[PDB]
Amino acid sequence: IVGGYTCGANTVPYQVSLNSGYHFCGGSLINSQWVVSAAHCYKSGIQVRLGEDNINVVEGNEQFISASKSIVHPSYNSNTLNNDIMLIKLKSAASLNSRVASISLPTSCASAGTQCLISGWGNTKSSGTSYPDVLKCLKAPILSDSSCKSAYPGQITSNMFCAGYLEGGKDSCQGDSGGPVVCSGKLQGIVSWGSGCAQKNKPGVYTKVCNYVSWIKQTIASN
Ligand SMILES: C[C@H](NCc1cc(C(=N)N)ccc1O)C(=O)O
Ligand SMILES: [Ca+2]
Ligand SMILES: [Cu+2]
Repeated sequence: IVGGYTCGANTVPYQVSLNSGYHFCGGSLINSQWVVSAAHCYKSGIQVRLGEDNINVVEGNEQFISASKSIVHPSYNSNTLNNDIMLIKLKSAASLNSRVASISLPTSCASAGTQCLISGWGNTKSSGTSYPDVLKCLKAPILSDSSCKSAYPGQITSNMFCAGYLEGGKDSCQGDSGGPVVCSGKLQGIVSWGSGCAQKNKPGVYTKVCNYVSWIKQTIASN
């Protein structure tokens, strides 16, 4: 997260860190046994870490659970990043409490102008590399479809939406990938891609979760 603020320990209870000997992606807990992340975060040997704040120090409240299976959307395209969504089933159910809780899936899509909360342990610098120890937060609005497409001509599909600031200085970044974009208590997006980080006229692009609610429910029900 570039230009954000320190969230505060466990203030984003549904935020998870995907770990393989180091933090490489974010994710969102949607129920005691399932996590939603981005398809480009796929890889073997994933350990899901819940209840985290400082990812380099065991402070308490953390729960480390191995992923039993990762399900990348069958139509995910690694070139266009269309359908950039993946479901992760936990080996064992997480213990839900005030520090570890699930986030609700949307019933309807969000409209432009809606204010959302984006969070993660990704890079905090637009020009350079600087990973934080604690969780960072950023409040950003969903942009209009016309502004999104004018910013990324011919690269925005119906399964994506832009959120952020056209002036630059505030945006999600590498490492935040797969993380949550929550608006009015609902998971509306997944950190997917963008051109650089926090560059002017280049807002972040996110997977539009409301288009996948039925797929998520049907997939979870059969696994
Ligand atoms: C570095 C590049 N990822 C870039 C990237 C950019 C943004 C953004 N600017 N909002 C968000 C998530 C990302 O994963 C990559 O995966 O190669
Ligand atoms: Ca920790
Ligand atoms: Cu990326």
